[PDB]
Amino acid sequence: MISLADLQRRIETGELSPNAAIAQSHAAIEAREKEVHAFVRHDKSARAQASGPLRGIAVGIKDIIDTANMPTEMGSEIYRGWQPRSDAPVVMMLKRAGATIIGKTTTTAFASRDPTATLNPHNTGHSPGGSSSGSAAAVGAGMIPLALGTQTGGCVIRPAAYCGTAAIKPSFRMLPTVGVKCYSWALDTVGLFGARAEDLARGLLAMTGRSEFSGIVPAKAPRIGVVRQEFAGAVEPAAEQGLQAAIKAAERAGASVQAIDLPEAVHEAWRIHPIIQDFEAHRALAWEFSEHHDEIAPMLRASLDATVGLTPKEYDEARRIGRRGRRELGEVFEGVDVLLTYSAPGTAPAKALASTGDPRYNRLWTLMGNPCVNVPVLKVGGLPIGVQVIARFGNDAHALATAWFLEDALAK
Amino acid sequence: MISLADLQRRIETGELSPNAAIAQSHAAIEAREKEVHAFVRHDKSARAQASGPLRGIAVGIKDIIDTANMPTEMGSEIYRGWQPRSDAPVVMMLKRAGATIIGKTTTTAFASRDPTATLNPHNTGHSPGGSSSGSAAAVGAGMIPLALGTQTGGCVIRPAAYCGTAAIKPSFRMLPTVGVKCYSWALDTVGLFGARAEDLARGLLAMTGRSEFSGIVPAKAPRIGVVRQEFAGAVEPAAEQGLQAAIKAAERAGASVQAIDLPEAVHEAWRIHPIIQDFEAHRALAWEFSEHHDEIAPMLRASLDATVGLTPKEYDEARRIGRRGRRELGEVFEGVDVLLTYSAPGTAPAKALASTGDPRYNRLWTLMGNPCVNVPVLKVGGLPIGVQVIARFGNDAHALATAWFLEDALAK
Repeated sequence: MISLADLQRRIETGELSPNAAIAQSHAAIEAREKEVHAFVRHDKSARAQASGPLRGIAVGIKDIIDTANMPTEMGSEIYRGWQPRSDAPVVMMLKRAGATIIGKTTTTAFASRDPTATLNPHNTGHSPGGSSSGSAAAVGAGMIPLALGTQTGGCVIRPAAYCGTAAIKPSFRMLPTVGVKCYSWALDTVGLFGARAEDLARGLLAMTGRSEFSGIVPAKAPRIGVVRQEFAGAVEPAAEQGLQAAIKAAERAGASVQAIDLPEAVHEAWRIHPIIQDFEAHRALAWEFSEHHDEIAPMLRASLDATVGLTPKEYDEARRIGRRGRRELGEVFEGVDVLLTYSAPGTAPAKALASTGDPRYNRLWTLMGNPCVNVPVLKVGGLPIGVQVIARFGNDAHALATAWFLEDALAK
Repeated sequence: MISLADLQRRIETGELSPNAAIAQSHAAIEAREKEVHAFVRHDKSARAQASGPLRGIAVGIKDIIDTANMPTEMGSEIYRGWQPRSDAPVVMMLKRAGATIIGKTTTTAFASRDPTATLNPHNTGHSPGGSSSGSAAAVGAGMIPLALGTQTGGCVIRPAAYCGTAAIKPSFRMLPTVGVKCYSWALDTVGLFGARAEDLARGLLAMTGRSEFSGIVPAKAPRIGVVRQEFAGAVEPAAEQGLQAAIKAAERAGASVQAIDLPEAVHEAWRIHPIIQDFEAHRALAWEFSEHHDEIAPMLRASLDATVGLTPKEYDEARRIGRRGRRELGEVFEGVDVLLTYSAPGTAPAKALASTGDPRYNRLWTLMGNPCVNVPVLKVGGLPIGVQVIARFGNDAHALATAWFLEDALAK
């Protein structure tokens, strides 16, 4: 994979010019796009900017995120050829930093369950995960140093795990969702894909200008709390193998690791995530459901058809449950710095299964809002397995520092 | 003004036909548009729908809210002729209920300070307020029974007061802002304009299906806490005249009224509203400011230019203050059911002043998020003056019930 942090340093010293860096990316996309199919649109004329911390850094943009110079089709025929008037604020954050918007990456229809045609970079016979399919696949195939995606369930962490890339779903609302096709406004969170945790840090620093992302360095002897989310059921063997391998590497690296239980309030929050998500989806996709029902991809069409009856009452009750979960979760972080858990149920499903993977081990955290980071651990049968590093809400910097620590620990 | 509830009852009994009701609005619009200029565009072909509680109900939509069959120009030349692919979720809530989208009402450029051409229905030489200028004016001129607008500072309560219409800014995030041009995602809240509190209630019931808005009746012996927002500066005589009239009427009607000073934490929240609003506006309008700077209307362009230096650090601190403010405001509602205060500084400013009015008495509540309702009280020199009823967050129903009680109290 291409490291944004590495390119930044070489461009800064003058060893690499922004133009050359961008040509590197176009060439990398050209080299594997025909086999991975990670881009809805590759702008071959995209050029490097002359200044800014991200000059020479090519970025892929999930196609539910508005761009003014390229179409934003939401991964649906309903939006075929749709051209937004403006670039989404997060896209402008990248452009203002000197970055190059090299193309739009594939997204499942309206960021839901319907598979895209994108293939896993590690084995084209498997899913790259979803819904940020293209962003994860592009970074995983070494095409680009950075890519934006979104997460409502686990659309960021899961595909990152499946494609073996580092990724972060920042604290809820740190990054604006303006210009980001909404599925659930209570959940939707913009995320980033990169080679390693340090690349994510540099990306967030340039996009936000927040000092918390400046000077980040690997954490030391972190206090890790292991949670296996039993409420979501048992994970597949490969996922547990990756977790055990991560715990051992962390310990031998000097970290204190303890298995912790999550408050009942948190278990309940995981349970009602679907209520909040699906109820809001019906309001957020009202026009599509009412005027273009049959044109909505099959799986999403079915999920919507099966949730039309959700009431404002059970919705409010679910939101109340979610708020109680957030409160008590914070308590868990009084004795531990970060939580360590699964990033996905196991290795990426075969494409033949027509599934982007079960988001059950990701959804709770999107509702709680905590910053989550995927750390590639190993591969089973050639398929990547990762672990998810979670810090307290607003502690994104620490999540990245511990992830970096974990990466070094795994490399021994 | 036209009453939504009135129309509903007459249509439900068969006493009035939906087509007749719509023909009446078309007539009312044609009768005064050359005088008021409240519509960017009027769809004369708009007809009543066959079913739903809002069939026969003509609705005006502030032009920053997306419509699929009519342009959405944001009150800016930058979006001249812009045509959204879909109807915003709040527009669908109305359409699914059987309402008729009769047209797009004028909005200041990107819902900020730059005056539109719209004039006050009560006095053509005066401003109708802003930024929901057209919705307040159209409803105030008896053109339509309902209109949607938005509030970031006091873009709903203020123009409603200036134009003498009832209006409500529901609790924050109750109505989705998907498809609503963002100014500040921490503040932007959709609102409704109608003739009376009851009209607002029936409107929210149809849009949301929330039982809380069904069967609402005037409150009995409401416990009112009066706040003059000293931290907001010196109010104009007319405004105070209106508040005292409201207090006297409520007392005679059986309400218990007591004066109360808001906590320092709340005063602080009021002070930092501009920080949150303006820092976020730079992100939300990044594309416009970076690519079409000189095309941004004068006053908004000026405010953005003066605030480019706002930092993430002071923004975070402002949000901390906001949270402290919300926490301590909640305690205030332990002894009172609602708070009563000014809806604006005084009577609507003359158009010659090139000002849609100062939102200093509105902005705090938009940040706190509580439901706010404007109650027309009296007129000084022919210009309307209203008072603002505010309830605990999530208790929009009680705010409308108390507003209703207050309307009946004033009617003696």
